[PDB]
Amino acid sequence: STATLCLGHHAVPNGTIVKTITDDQIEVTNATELVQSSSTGKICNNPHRILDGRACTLIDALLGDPHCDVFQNETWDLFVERSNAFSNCYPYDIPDYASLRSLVASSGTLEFITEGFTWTGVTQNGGSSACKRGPANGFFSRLNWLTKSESAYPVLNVTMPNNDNFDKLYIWGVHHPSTNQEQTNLYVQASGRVTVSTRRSQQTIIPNIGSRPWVRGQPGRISIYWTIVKPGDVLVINSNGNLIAPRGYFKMRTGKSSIMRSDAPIDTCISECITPNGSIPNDKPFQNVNKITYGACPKYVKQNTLKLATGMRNVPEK
Amino acid sequence: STATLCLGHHAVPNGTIVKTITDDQIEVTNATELVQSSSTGKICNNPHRILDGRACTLIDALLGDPHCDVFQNETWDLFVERSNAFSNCYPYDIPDYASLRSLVASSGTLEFITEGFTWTGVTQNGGSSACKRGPANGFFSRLNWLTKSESAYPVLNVTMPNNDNFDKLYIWGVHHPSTNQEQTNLYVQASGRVTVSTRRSQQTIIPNIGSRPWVRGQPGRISIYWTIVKPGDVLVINSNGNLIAPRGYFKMRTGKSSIMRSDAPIDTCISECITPNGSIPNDKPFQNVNKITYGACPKYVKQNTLKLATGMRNVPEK
Amino acid sequence: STATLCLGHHAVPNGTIVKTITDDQIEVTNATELVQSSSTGKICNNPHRILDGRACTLIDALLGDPHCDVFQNETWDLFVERSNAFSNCYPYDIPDYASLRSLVASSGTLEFITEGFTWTGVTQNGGSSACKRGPANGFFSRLNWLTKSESAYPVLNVTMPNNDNFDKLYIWGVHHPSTNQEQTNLYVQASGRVTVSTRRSQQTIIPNIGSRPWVRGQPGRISIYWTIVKPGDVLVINSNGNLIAPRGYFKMRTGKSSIMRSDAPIDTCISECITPNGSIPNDKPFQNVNKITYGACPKYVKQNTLKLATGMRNVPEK
Amino acid sequence: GLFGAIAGFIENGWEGMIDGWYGFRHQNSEGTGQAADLKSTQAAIDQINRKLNRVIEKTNEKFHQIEKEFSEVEGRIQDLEKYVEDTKIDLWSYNAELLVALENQHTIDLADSEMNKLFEKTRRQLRENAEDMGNGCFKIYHKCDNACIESIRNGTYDHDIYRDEALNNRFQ
Amino acid sequence: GLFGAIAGFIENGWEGMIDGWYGFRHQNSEGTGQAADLKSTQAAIDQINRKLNRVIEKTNEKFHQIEKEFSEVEGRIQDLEKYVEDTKIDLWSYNAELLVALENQHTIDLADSEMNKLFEKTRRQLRENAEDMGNGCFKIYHKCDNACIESIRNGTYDHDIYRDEALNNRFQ
Amino acid sequence: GLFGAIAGFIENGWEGMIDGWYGFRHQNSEGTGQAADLKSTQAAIDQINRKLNRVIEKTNEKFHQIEKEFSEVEGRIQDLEKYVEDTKIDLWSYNAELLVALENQHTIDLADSEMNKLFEKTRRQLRENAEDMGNGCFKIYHKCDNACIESIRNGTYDHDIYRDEALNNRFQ
Ligand SMILES: CC(=O)N[C@@H]1[C@@H](O)[C@H](O)[C@@H](CO)O[C@@H]1O
Ligand SMILES: CC(=O)N[C@@H]1[C@@H](O)[C@H](O)[C@@H](CO)O[C@@H]1O
Ligand SMILES: CC(=O)N[C@@H]1[C@@H](O)[C@H](O)[C@@H](CO)O[C@@H]1O
Ligand SMILES: CC(=O)N[C@@H]1[C@@H](O)[C@H](O)[C@@H](CO)O[C@@H]1O
Ligand SMILES: CC(=O)N[C@@H]1[C@@H](O)[C@H](O)[C@@H](CO)O[C@@H]1O
Ligand SMILES: CC(=O)N[C@@H]1[C@@H](O)[C@H](O)[C@@H](CO)O[C@@H]1O
Ligand SMILES: CC(=O)N[C@@H]1[C@@H](O)[C@H](O)[C@@H](CO)O[C@@H]1O
Ligand SMILES: CC(=O)N[C@@H]1[C@@H](O)[C@H](O)[C@@H](CO)O[C@@H]1O
Ligand SMILES: CC(=O)N[C@@H]1[C@@H](O)[C@H](O)[C@@H](CO)O[C@@H]1O
Ligand SMILES: CC(=O)N[C@@H]1[C@@H](O)[C@H](O)[C@@H](CO)O[C@@H]1O
Ligand SMILES: CC(=O)N[C@@H]1[C@@H](O)[C@H](O)[C@@H](CO)O[C@@H]1O
Ligand SMILES: CC(=O)N[C@@H]1[C@@H](O)[C@H](O)[C@@H](CO)O[C@@H]1O
Ligand SMILES: CC(=O)N[C@@H]1[C@@H](O)[C@H](O)[C@@H](CO)O[C@H]1O
Ligand SMILES: CC(=O)N[C@@H]1[C@@H](O)[C@H](O)[C@@H](CO)O[C@H]1O
Ligand SMILES: CC(=O)N[C@@H]1[C@@H](O)[C@H](O)[C@@H](CO)O[C@H]1O
Ligand SMILES: CC(=O)N[C@@H]1[C@@H](O)[C@H](O)[C@@H](CO)O[C@H]1O
Ligand SMILES: CC(=O)N[C@@H]1[C@@H](O)[C@H](O)[C@@H](CO)O[C@H]1O
Ligand SMILES: CC(=O)N[C@@H]1[C@@H](O)[C@H](O)[C@@H](CO)O[C@H]1O
Ligand SMILES: CC(=O)N[C@@H]1[C@@H](O)[C@H](O)[C@@H](CO)O[C@H]1O
Ligand SMILES: OC[C@H]1O[C@@H](O)[C@@H](O)[C@@H](O)[C@@H]1O
Ligand SMILES: OC[C@H]1O[C@@H](O)[C@@H](O)[C@@H](O)[C@@H]1O
Ligand SMILES: OC[C@H]1O[C@H](O)[C@@H](O)[C@@H](O)[C@@H]1O
Repeated sequence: STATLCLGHHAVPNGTIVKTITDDQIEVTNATELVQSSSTGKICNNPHRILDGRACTLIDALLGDPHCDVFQNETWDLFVERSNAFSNCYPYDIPDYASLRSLVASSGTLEFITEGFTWTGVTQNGGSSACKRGPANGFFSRLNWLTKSESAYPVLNVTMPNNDNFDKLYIWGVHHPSTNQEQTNLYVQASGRVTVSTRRSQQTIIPNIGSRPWVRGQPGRISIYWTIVKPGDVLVINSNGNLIAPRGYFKMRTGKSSIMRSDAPIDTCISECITPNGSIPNDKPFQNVNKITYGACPKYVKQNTLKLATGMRNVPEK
Repeated sequence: STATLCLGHHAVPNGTIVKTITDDQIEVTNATELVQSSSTGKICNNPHRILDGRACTLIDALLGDPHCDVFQNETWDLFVERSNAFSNCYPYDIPDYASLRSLVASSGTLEFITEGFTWTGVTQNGGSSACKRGPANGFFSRLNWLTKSESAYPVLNVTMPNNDNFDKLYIWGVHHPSTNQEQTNLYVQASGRVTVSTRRSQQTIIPNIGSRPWVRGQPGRISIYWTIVKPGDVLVINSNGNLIAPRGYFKMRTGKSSIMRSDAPIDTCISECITPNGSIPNDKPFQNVNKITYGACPKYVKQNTLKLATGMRNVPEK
Repeated sequence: STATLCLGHHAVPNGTIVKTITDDQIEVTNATELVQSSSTGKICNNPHRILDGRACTLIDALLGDPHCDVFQNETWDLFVERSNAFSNCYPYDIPDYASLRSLVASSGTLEFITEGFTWTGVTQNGGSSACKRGPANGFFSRLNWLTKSESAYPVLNVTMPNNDNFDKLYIWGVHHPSTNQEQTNLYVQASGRVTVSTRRSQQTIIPNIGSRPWVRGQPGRISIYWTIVKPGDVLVINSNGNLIAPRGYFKMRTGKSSIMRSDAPIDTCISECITPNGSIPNDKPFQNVNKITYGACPKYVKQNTLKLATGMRNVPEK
Repeated sequence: GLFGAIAGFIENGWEGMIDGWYGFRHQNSEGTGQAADLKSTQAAIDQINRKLNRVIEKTNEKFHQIEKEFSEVEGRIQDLEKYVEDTKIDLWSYNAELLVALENQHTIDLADSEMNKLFEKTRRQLRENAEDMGNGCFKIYHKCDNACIESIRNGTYDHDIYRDEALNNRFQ
Repeated sequence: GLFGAIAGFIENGWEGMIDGWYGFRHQNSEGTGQAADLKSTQAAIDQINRKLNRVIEKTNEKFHQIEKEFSEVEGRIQDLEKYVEDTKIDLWSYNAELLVALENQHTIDLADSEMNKLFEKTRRQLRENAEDMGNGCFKIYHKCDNACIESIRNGTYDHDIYRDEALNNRFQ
Repeated sequence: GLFGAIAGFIENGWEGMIDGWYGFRHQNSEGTGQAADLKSTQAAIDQINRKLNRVIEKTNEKFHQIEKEFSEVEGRIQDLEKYVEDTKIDLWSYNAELLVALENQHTIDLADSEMNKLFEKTRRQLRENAEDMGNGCFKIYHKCDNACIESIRNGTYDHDIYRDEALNNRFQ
């Protein structure tokens, strides 16, 4: 007459190992993976405007090194430097290289407006062998090498107002001759001087002669500096020698633009998140590809795998 | 014959919504708030000693710009720099201005102690039409503009020992003429040199001549530096031109003094936690007014609202 | 007739108070500490190769201060500087001292490889009474003080290629005369210069004459600089005065080496964790010893104690 | 709630209950009545207040720190300063989000438990004199006037005095 | 598990139940059957789904940041850039580990809890007509055919109708 | 405790028990006894032990880092070196504090659960032979000597053997 009713849960053959507070190893019936641990080997050309630096460094593209003149006025949500880019122009040094690269990469543009700088008493557009724009001599497309004119180097002094409503990025630099004969010979004065100032800032440099390892045959070097001039402020360049004058300025903007060191080929797809290792899907809280990422991404975690249990404990039958 | 006892629980008319490990929305009978989101708008005047920089920046008060004389030796828990401060003295420039603003700010005092330096062979207390102190030409109160005397400028060399038990912060500087003529005229030597040292350190700065943009009519510029002398050490200033000598020192102290940039009015009340948007209540764990804080403040977080269920789950009633 | 069965749990005489989510104080039958708060007061001699600087600063050692030659080429897992160490060689000053000390400490070795000098035209091995080496006037072991020779200081210019397979760490310096008479008298030129470059960098330093407070009787000083030459690159030293030349180079390796300032005595035991307080046990998850730590250790935390309950709730009995 | 009392085997709530979080509602020869259980209610409030306090009375001070807004573009150093403060914020915004999540989930289960605890306490008191009707109500198989109900609510109910009258009803 | 039903007083699960997480198996006069409880299985699912969603639907965008790999030795400033990124990584890894540990424990306990509600839901229906055999089975002390078993499964069963029969078989 | 057993319906613990966590205490014809339940005790201990190991055997290595003490004022750069370190410690000190809190709060409930699993395990065994007195004690309605009791404790108790004898005492 009795009847028998038994309640029961389900169960499965292959369960999932999960950790819990009271168990670094237990077996449930189901879970998902939270640690995105794979890549696709490539960078999606979208949605982020990508720019392959190819053989050029953001810097060189900025200065105007011949083989990068293709990059002029480029924009980029993400500039991508490659391990094989090279510089093919006059030997240069940039104290605080890091910071220039960073503030340019972040502005994410290279619009360059040329201004009418007047250099009276000096010769312009000088060139060098180490910087062959074509088979003939040249220089950085954005810089003006200035040399003596009719046996003399004036106390250069030019003003250039910033009457616009945005900031201007002027980058210039000074020349460090290999020997005294080369100094006197190029600028006449046995000792040069460059002063670039505004109402807010002032940086003055003093060339320094000496011989340095040959690079594209040049023992001497050009040190590179930058100056930002705010709206309403004015730029004043004062120099009686060794000045590598400005030709204009770079428009500065504020955005989500940046740069990344990578060799991943750039393909055509959609990936909000980008890593040096290429694109990776943003559906998992965590990821184990590269601490280095760009865009909507999953926090990087030492752990290469974490399983979120999503089903009851799995208690099999025998 | 029989009775009926029924256990139950309360239920309110309008519960509050809260998130749980399995609900970003469920309804309880009550919740408190863990995120302070509003500010009185003003900075309460006293659990902390607040000093209003009015028209002066901590630096200009430190150097002694004429209209910042009211701040001579002021002390503070939190210095408030107003966005509309301005400089009305000689054109200057401080390399690493930020670090100097920071160490003075943390010192929390402008106690200036005048010592008896010995400037033999030069004229003292030079002044400028750019730092008018009254109808006349003044200069920074804590600085001494030395120029040539009776057709000469000695190889100035002075010594000031630290026979105290506390540290002395010396603030001196050097002058950058606008032309060679100004150089030889004020200092005679066609090239200046300033070397301020201790047994612990040295910093020798060389003036750089050239035209900078007119600021209150002045083309030149004064470059400012600083030196910390420890008890048992002595200061030694050696310069044969262009030295903007010290008049003593500022006693350095350690505390919880700091500085903040805000335009909020200061009022009379009692508030431990100050922010650029005004004081706020530290009775909550998280705040959303601003990441900038002074005092016993609530940890800042992005979300603007987080409800802590302080009541059971509300289940309507029919 | 009948019987009575009761179920229960234990309790103890003296339990342990514990904090939960609904009590900052609640007794449990037992717990275990998670905050290592005590130290032996001595640093175990290993498994970490420890090196006691004794009275030498990792910099003084590197430079070769007489009483620190004992460390010539030592190696270390953890260099330990003492509060009583001192310097007794010529007065020096290193711009970005912190940085040098750092990069060396992490290299964990003083491997010095003397190289071929080429100082043709100058008097070598300059020495000072402020740096006695026995009865004689010595100087840092790794540095070569160059002066004039037969009334004249050549326009020194040497080259040193990096043909090995590891980065070389050269450290040189430039001397600052106390007076002009000293300048001319030592380097003949009235204005010295030192430039040490590579195909990758270039740093040119200019001497600065002036009087500084005596140090072991000397008013002059040596500013010290370093350069890292990369494999395939080459070093070049161009100077016509005031150069304190390099004798060779240090081999730079990468590992787990580092430095710590402690007066803790180095005893003979085995401890994985080292702190300025001596070694400590790493069996717990957190420590309140020191935030400064070397090796495998627990995370510093502000709390001096956190009891992790390991038993149920202790309930007395009236 | 892991115990399934509130918003479970117990259909609704009582907006009628003003003096407590949990209570009794009977119906006997004398009519109906209602009353909150002070020992139960206080039990959960005390627990929730403690929990709340663990989270409110605590804040630490910080005075001099690092700048957080800048006027000019600097570069490397300024990048780091902003990354650090941002990192701090993201982490802290995280704990804040989890805390409440955890706290609230536990808070509703706690409230559910304490309801269930009150039922068991009551079922155990009536012993063989009533039966669980499954909806949070007990059917007391014996006359139980206002007094008798009261004795149950203040836990002085003597199951013996009625076991026979009830045993009859229940098993007849 | 906190309610000790799953992997508890219910020796083990059924691999043959492919239509839900919870359900019934019976053996009455007309043979043996097996139905699943949708109400139950669903409730657990919905709960574990929402828990999941909270955890996966969230990511933060981070464009220009600080560098993290270096081609040359620098010292002070670089050591700092590293410590910052290394400290950051370690904090999240801790957040990530603790997250799943906590989430999982609560997942497993939530399933156990559900299982048990269905058992206690069932128990209260059967009243004085059945007994808890201890293996998760209810021994219905009266004749309960497939029409009867079903009435129980989605709570339409009426204890009164079979009480007298049951009591008779129980207390004999 | 969410399960209201320990510090709940079970008045208090037993200082007299020194060989285990949970156990029984009887008072049969032959006097009174006491014996700790190994199975249940071990379950508790094992779980909280793992819990423990998950927290103790883990610490990572860090060597060359950043200076954390300074002998002279520097400014911007240093301010950052402190602020970074300070923010790290505050975050960690927070993780620790919340970890014990959660953990403990759980260890306390886990134990209160395990107890309740034992109470329930027994109740079930005794079927209709006993009655929950409400204090964690069952009143067995039939002569139960030491051999009888023993059987319960190691779960081989044959509820039938005494059902009649028991049913009669219960309902008379
Ligand atoms: C697709 C899905 O979400 N199911 C998961 C599977 O992905 C996972 O690999 C396994 C163990 O981790 O558990 C479940 O079967
Ligand atoms: C190199 C080149 O094509 N010049 C253009 C310039 O004519 C134009 O005015 C500017 C506007 O931003 O963009 C580019 O710089
Ligand atoms: C590494 C380096 O700069 N070497 C150059 C060499 O190339 C050149 O031929 C010579 C000029 O006479 O000067 C140096 O030796
Ligand atoms: C995720 C992956 O494929 N691993 C590599 C790692 O080995 C390498 O060191 C790094 C360099 O950028 O890139 C990736 O992180
Ligand atoms: C704990 C809290 O702040 N919440 C409030 C409490 O202050 C107040 O006493 C209660 C009135 O019943 O409503 C809420 O629970
Ligand atoms: C910005 C600037 O310095 N311009 C000044 C101008 O103000 C001044 O009237 C003139 C003096 O002769 O020199 C420069 O032109
Ligand atoms: C191991 C190594 O780097 N070689 C040098 C060795 O040439 C030299 O004689 C000694 C100096 O005292 O230091 C190191 O041993
Ligand atoms: C050569 C000379 O006259 N210089 C002195 C020098 O002796 C001394 O070290 C210093 C401190 O008194 O003052 C001057 O520099
Ligand atoms: C655990 C202990 O003894 N604390 C000391 C602290 O008092 C001392 O000032 C510090 C020095 O750096 O070392 C340790 O932290
Ligand atoms: C502590 C308490 O309230 N006890 C009362 C008791 O005084 C009263 O006689 C009985 C009948 O109403 O109810 C409760 O048992
Ligand atoms: C009492 C004692 O010697 N402890 C000191 C403490 O005073 C100081 O604030 C700290 C500095 O970080 O070092 C030690 O902990
Ligand atoms: C293995 C075990 O403990 N079983 C014993 C059984 O041997 C014994 O006959 C009975 C009487 O005390 O008690 C338990 O059932
Ligand atoms: C001596 C001299 O010529 N200086 C001028 C000066 O008037 C002006 O401040 C500046 C800006 O135009 O230009 C300089 O050349
Ligand atoms: C005590 C001190 O050092 N403070 C000086 C004080 O000596 C001087 O008499 C006073 C005059 O205003 O100005 C303060 O700056
Ligand atoms: C005295 C000493 O220890 N130093 C010698 C040194 O004489 C020799 O020229 C050098 C070359 O590497 O190697 C060391 O053995
Ligand atoms: C012109 C001169 O004499 N200086 C040479 C220079 O050409 C070369 O860069 C260097 C490298 O060996 O050697 C210098 O002595
Ligand atoms: C401040 C200092 O160092 N003074 C010394 C002093 O010992 C000595 O009396 C004097 C004689 O020239 O030389 C100075 O350099
Ligand atoms: C003295 C005591 O009873 N405390 C014990 C301790 O011996 C054991 O090693 C530790 C590990 O969890 O936990 C407690 O149970
Ligand atoms: C409400 C409901 O649908 N439950 C069904 C009922 O309608 C049906 O009459 C009976 C016969 O199978 O079985 C129950 O389970
Ligand atoms: O490449 C090495 C370099 O050696 C030099 O001596 C000259 O011959 C240069 O023209 C040549 O480029
Ligand atoms: O204020 C600007 C300044 O600029 C010049 O043109 C001078 O003539 C001054 O007279 C005049 O005031
Ligand atoms: O420290 C005192 C010091 O003062 C001067 O430099 C000279 O008089 C030295 O001979 C003497 O040793």
